[PDB]
Amino acid sequence: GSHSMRYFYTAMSRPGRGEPRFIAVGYVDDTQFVRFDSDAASPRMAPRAPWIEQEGPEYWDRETQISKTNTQTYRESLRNLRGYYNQSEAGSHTLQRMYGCDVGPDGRLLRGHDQSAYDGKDYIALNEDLSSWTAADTAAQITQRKWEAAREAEQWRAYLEGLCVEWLRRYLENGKETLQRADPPKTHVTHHPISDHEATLRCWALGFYPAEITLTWQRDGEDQTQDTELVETRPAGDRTFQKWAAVVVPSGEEQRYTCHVQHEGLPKPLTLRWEP
Amino acid sequence: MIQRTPKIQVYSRHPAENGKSNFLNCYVSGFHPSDIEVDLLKNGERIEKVEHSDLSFSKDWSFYLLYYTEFTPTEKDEYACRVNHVTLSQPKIVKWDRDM
Amino acid sequence: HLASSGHSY
Ligand code: NA
Repeated sequence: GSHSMRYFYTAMSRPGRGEPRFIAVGYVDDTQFVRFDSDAASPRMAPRAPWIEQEGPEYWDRETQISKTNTQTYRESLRNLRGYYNQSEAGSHTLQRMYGCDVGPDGRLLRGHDQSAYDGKDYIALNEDLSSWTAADTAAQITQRKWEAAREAEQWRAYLEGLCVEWLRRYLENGKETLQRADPPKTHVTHHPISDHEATLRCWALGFYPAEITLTWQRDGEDQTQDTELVETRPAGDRTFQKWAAVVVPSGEEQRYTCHVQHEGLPKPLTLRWEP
Repeated sequence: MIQRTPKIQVYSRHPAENGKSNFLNCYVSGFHPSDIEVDLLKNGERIEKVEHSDLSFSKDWSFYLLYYTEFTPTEKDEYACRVNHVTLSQPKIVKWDRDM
Repeated sequence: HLASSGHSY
């Protein structure tokens, strides 16, 4: 019932190999819907979901202009961060930013987000109050002072409480047939003998949307968290996701094991056993 | 400098049936920095016209990418995914486990 | 809808 809009910016320097690359992608929930790549011959914000294609030229012109400006601003920012950490011109570095808004089933703002990382380490984040910053170190304190002087937090609050939520609700309505449709997993349990002594039970969940899912193995009703191998939820490429959970069981004890599946698309949570 | 080695999963979009058209996926995730080399191999030779998703990243800042191509599995043909990253001394080859 | 382009770091 709740939804999110997020943008993910990646800026990466590559000294000796041109100017830093700037990439930006937008998501609603687990659905990508736009992209921008400064390495393109003619960089533009481009559609990646059918329900955004109906936006007019003024939309695509705005998003392209913002991203082209961001390409330059993030290049300047990467130069600034190199200075803050006394880093040589010779190394490559990464600046990442993720921001956006969460809304409830009624469309009201639950929380806004703006977080940044430098070389994979948290750097600065807008606090949940949308009014103050948390800086990770003395370099990020310099960014904080710049952003306080530019009244950045006030602008984030305005965006996050306003246009972010308004456009997210617009997207949720234009893409309702997919964005507001939870597809349940198709499930099954496989059995892979290892030895005469034990075998693997693997519980599969396929074709589900959104990616949030719980797969657990119980033995005599007790969760086997420590003994369960979970793979990372992975995309099928058709918008849906896949996941499995595996446990190693003593031969002949298989019926003491139950796989439990929780997912928004299911009428009721599932309990599964190996069916030989 | 944080560096994180990629996790690699090789799998099909739909349950694999010989002679039926499908998509072969190689999903790389959890890595940092973002530069990565990924090829899909058919009996050891690099497949052309492989596509990939746009660069994005997880809440822990690690990157993920899906590489994929249309394919038709057979009982002979072997498929794999060849991954190179700054964390890797030599490219990693992960074979498509048709046995699940 | 992107946030407007803001201040450098
Ligand atoms: Na939903």
